[PDB]
Amino acid sequence: VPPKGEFNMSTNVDVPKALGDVLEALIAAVYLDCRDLQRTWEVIFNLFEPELQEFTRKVPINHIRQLVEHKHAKPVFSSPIVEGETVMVSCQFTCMEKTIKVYGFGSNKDQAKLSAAKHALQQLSKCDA
Amino acid sequence: YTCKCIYGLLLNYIQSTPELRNVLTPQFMVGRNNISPDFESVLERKWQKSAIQQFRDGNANLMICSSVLEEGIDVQACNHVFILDPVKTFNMYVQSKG
Amino acid sequence: IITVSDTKEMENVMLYATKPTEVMVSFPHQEQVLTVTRLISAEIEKFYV
Amino acid sequence: RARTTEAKFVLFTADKEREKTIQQIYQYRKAHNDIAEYLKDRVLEKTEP
Amino acid sequence: MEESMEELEALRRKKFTTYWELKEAGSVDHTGMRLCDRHNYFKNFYPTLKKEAIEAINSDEYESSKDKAMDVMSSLKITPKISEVESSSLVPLLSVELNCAFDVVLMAKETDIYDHIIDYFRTMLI
RNA sequence: GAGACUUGG
RNA sequence: CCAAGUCUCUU
Repeated sequence: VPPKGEFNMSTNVDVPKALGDVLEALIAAVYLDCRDLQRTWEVIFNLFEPELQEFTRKVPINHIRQLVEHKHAKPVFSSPIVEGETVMVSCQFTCMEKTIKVYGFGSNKDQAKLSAAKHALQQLSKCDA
Repeated sequence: YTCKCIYGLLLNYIQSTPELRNVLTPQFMVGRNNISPDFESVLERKWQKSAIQQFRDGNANLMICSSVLEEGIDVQACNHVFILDPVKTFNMYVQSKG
Repeated sequence: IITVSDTKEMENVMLYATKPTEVMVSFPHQEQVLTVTRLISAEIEKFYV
Repeated sequence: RARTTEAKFVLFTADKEREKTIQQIYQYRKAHNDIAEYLKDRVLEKTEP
Repeated sequence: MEESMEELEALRRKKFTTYWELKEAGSVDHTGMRLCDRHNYFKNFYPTLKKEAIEAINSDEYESSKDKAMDVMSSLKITPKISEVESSSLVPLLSVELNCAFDVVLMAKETDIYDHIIDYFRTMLI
């Protein structure tokens, strides 16, 4: 459980690209070994079944878009600020008539903004669920 | 790092004696892999002027270098030269004397 | 460029120039807008087209 | 322009820009001090480009 | 209702300070002393606890160097975090963080690390 | 980062 | 195997 504090801060859990690239590489290798797009599809679906099932009942649109399109969020985004190599962005949004502010950080402007929007979405869901 | 070490030592001594207090202005500069200029650990500093330009401008009068200024770097004619560490190379001896 | 540097010169200068105490009032920001703004909008876009 | 004694200087800023404009203001202070020192400590015999 | 400049800037730097602290688990320049003088932190530390720790370190009632180590830690009202570090050594190579406002971190092999901190504090308390 | 170059050890 | 400096070039 995250500790208690004053500023609702968040950052981006960096996702290495090597994982996705290697998964694609294994798919390509499976295809080349079998030379059967039918078998390739079999394995791909065996891999993807949970996410295919989940996404159908809910399509994740870009996180910033999700926050913007939400009916009762009404987000507001502050200007970026640079201190050394940290870039900051604060989001101001409303929930259940109480206005809540959350703060995000990233290596650059875009990442900090995305992390702020993501944190706002997490808090919004926690209030929704 | 001997430059910076001895430079700090001279700063202490200069602010240790009455007769040398307001006559000597130590300044040190080294080559590449530029050692930090400060003793504060605050990531940025407010002073901007460079040491070589200071000595050229007379702001600093006491220079602590290591075989950097011996070649090339133009400097006004200097009254005294102190080779703290023993002489090793003929060419460097000639240039330091010059 | 040339300028005053002496502390006596400094204090002589502050006789005429002053350092004004400077504060920073802020205000809550709201984005909710009224319908009449939408109406005026629609009218102006109709006029533009 | 707030040249009078005990003059008061007030900044109106929306909350969501509060941090950014604080940053900008203190950047201005830093720049001002830098100009002041660069003029003070600087010495030149030629005093002409 | 008046809103001064300085406090907001203090908070501006405070926010980034907190972010650094969280992401890097301390190790920020949290201590206020100058780096060169910061070394004296542990004796600017409370004198009552100082003399208590002197008594504890000069005591010999402890069955084990372990016992004495964390008894000194309690006397000093600190809770060091001890964690192991991957090493080629057959003996586990341990690491300890004192978790205090001054980021002080050490390693040593299990056998000597307790003696290592014991000596570290025999030195530091001075 | 990679190093490279000169000098010396 | 050690220093210094240099240079191209990384932060």
